[PDB]
Amino acid sequence: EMEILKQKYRLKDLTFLLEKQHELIKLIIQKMEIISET
Amino acid sequence: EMEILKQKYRLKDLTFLLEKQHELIKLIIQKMEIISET
Amino acid sequence: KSPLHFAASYGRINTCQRLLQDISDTRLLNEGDL
Repeated sequence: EMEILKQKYRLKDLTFLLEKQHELIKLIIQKMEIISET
Repeated sequence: EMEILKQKYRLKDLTFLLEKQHELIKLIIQKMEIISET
Repeated sequence: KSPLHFAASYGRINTCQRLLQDISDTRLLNEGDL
């Protein structure tokens, strides 16, 4: 039981780290200029 | 059983969030100009 | 050559069309990689 429970806290931290990554990856699209691709 | 089942829905949501991230990361490559690297 | 292999590999639209302004150029259009 504690083996899966330790895996849950590592996965819940993982998906939380994926939120800040995805939100920041939204931010590069929000602030990046483009000329050639128009 | 419900401990793993709760972990499945969090993982299935995780890989779904990774799809929209990867598709959007495909989009920055599709629309980004380059001059120096040619 | 190498840019059009790159630019088509990643869907960069307007890169291809200016590379395909050279009409009747089929040899590099169907050129192969190593």
